[PDB]
Amino acid sequence: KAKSIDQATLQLLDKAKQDGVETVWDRKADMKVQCGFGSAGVCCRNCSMGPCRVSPVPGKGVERGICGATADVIVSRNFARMVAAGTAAHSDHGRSIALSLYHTSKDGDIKVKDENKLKEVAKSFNVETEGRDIYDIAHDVAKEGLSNYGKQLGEVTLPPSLPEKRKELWRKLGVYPRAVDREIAAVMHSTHIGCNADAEAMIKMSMRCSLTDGWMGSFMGTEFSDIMFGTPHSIDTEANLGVLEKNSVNVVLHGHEPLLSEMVVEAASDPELVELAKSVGADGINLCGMCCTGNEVSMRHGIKIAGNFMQQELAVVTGAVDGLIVDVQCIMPALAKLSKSYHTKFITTSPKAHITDSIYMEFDEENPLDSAKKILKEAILNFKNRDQSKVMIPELKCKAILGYSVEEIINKLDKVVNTQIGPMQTVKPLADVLVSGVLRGAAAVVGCNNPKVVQDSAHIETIKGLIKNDVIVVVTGCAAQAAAKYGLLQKEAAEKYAGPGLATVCKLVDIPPVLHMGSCVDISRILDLVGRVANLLGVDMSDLPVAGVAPEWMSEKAVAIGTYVVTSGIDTWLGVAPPVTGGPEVVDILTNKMEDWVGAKFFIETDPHKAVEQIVNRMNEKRKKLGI
Amino acid sequence: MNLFQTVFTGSKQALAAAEGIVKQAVDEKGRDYKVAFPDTAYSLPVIFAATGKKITNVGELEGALDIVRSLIVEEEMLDKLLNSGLATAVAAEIIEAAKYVLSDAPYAEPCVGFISDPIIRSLGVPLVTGDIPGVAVILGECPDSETAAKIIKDYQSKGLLTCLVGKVIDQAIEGKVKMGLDLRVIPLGYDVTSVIHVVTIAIRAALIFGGIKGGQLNDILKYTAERVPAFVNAFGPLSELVVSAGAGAIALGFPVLTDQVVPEVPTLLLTQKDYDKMVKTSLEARNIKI
Ligand code: SF4
Repeated sequence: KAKSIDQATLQLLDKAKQDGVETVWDRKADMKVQCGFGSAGVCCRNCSMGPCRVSPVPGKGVERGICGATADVIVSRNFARMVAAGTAAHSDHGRSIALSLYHTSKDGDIKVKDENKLKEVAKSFNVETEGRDIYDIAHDVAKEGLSNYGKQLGEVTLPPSLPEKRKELWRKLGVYPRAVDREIAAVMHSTHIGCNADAEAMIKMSMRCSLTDGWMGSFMGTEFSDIMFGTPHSIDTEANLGVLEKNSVNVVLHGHEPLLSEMVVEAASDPELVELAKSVGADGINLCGMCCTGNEVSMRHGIKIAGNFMQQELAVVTGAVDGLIVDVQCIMPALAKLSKSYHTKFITTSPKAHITDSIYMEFDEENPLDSAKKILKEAILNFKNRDQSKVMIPELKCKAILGYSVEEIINKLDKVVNTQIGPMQTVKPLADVLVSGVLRGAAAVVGCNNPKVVQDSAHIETIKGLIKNDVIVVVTGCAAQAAAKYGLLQKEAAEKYAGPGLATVCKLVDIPPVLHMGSCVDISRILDLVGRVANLLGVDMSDLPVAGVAPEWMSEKAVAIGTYVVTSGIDTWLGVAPPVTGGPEVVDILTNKMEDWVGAKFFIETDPHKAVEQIVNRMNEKRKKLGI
Repeated sequence: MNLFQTVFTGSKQALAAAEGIVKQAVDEKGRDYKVAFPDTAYSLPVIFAATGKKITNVGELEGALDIVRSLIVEEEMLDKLLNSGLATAVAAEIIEAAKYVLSDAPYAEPCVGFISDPIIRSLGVPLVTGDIPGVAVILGECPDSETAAKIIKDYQSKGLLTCLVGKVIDQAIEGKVKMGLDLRVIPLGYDVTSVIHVVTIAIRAALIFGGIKGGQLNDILKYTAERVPAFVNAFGPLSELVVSAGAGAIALGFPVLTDQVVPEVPTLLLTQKDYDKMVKTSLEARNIKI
């Protein structure tokens, strides 16, 4: 099987073979046939009476663990713990953002750059704004956001875009969210030996936990990031490994937390550091981003995107990365080993993510700019250790357009609003094109890479099929970066891949057929958008012809995302089977009974063409239900 | 019934009416009997633009229903909707041709029916010059004669060439609107199919001024969209046939504005209840400068 559809990826894999270094593909091959029990989710290790493995085939072999737990119980608890872990990752990201908001000041390193956005958020949090200092408002907003994480009395605060009907449905179902850390703790408590042994209740607890990710953690992280670093607008950038410069210092930012990458971008324009880069013999400083931190700095500043998850190692294989600065999440620990074969400084900066044999330079949030300058100076000084004979940068990079926040999308939609009719600054043109049938629907393509799928193949095939069927596509994360590398994030792509209705819409609004809405936490934006559409049409989000796809997901964060997208009322297709096939009841809940609960359900489909067909059929049947 | 289904239903009704009237013409006059429009050089302009074929006898008119049949594909995608609008336009043209071959004088005053080529050439000079900054196709009935007269005279005072289809003709007559080719208020006919008589004005504008040869349908549609500043104001309740004819106008690149609640399409299908702002809304939608 081919390892990737990306030619630059293939060239660097040949180079890695020539250099005698191992990749994620090599380790996947070394793992050989993976354990069937773990793959089906019928293995349990929740107590030291175990490990227990029960048969993935009902009626045969061992039926219960030592405590008496069935295959359905073991599967449901394993799934719930994946959701809890994903929720924890996203919530910790949002908590750091809220703490940064709490420390903003007029003369400090972290300021308020979008005051209108802050005032609207303050309105959503019942924070007074009129005749008040902007930083007093910011601190009050940060306090309310922080209380969302750990309040023990009262109800949490949810964005106004969430329909009232969806909230009432959640309350009736028993999944209405509480404080984020409280829900994570509840899931961890109920999976403990001898607690919850009922699959339906376990799945409902996991949905309840995932809601605190989708609508509170990721949402607050995104909106506070907009407040502090600016709301994204349409902006040009370049993507894929070709963005590395042979004659410049190459600094690659990998990870998820945006404050460090924002401070690194600011430090790169420091005159002393630019002079130092010139003095070490480089033309300048070339900042490139990877994964979600790359998505953030690219959405807000046009920083070039070096690559997505399964390309991180190959970035080092070029031999041109002088510094690789990482914060947390989706940072392959093998990088520490791999950087030994090159001059690259692999720099960890977060106390949450220590990696053995990496260079640890703790990013100081109290003095973010000075700390970022010190880290960047280490990366620049490493340019003297470059071995130019080992350098091979593929001449493969692609132009991309991104920055499509909800605000930017609304601004673009204002173009097709007749001034004599109005209203302006709404999602009404999008609702109109969806209701009329010019657009069949909207689909979110999100998720990681996975060695189980030819890298980027499923993302590209799913996106092309959807836009060919007049389904407008919004992309986040590594899927968005796969689209960027391929060339879908271009206005020209409208006439090259889209169907007639979507091509007309793209021409009228002057947008690409695929809209890059940011990082994984920025999936909250997608929720926001859908909610607005629903609130404009007076229906629940489960009545709309919308869907989400995770063609190549790998992370626990992806599991939590799919869970809260389904719980919000949006059908979700998974291109990689989650470890639930061992529990028939869990499969039936996720793919059949969930529709009775929340009006949406999971679809497991490993063939992208079949997934596109199923998405189109499901959207059409929801349209016929809605009468459009 | 959604927009696509409404357009498909309208196109099927137009096809049924065309089949009935063609059967009547075949029964009364014979398949060798001549089929023509008064003083034109492009036979039936819509069929000539779509295929290049000139319809000369009744048998060929009966064979032209296959064009309407092939232009109706009931799949909910935008291209099929535009093709279905074009099917309605072809069916309306066939109905008008059958009217002309059945009756010696199908239209009486003030209705003018078909517009001859010399009138098109006369209007071409002020069209490109800018003395005619647009073509207002008014179809249906306004709630009052006063509002219809007000809108029509507002268009007239701005130099636009306004064409009238339906009961709006009677409302304008009650409103003391002075009509004629020099007064730029042209009543086409009381039936919806009479709207084709302004559609052929645009089509022949591509045939005469644009120089596009017959059968180059995409070139004709591009020319009408980028050169002919026409728009539709549909007043009063809209049947499926009216919506299908509006889909044809959209296929020609002409935006359709109405006072009725319809599934809106930005820049193409717009609802404007306020009759005091309909003229400005249409001028903005068609990008017309006075
Ligand atoms: S919780 Fe039950 S099934 Fe799991 S390891 Fe312990 S005894 Fe075995």
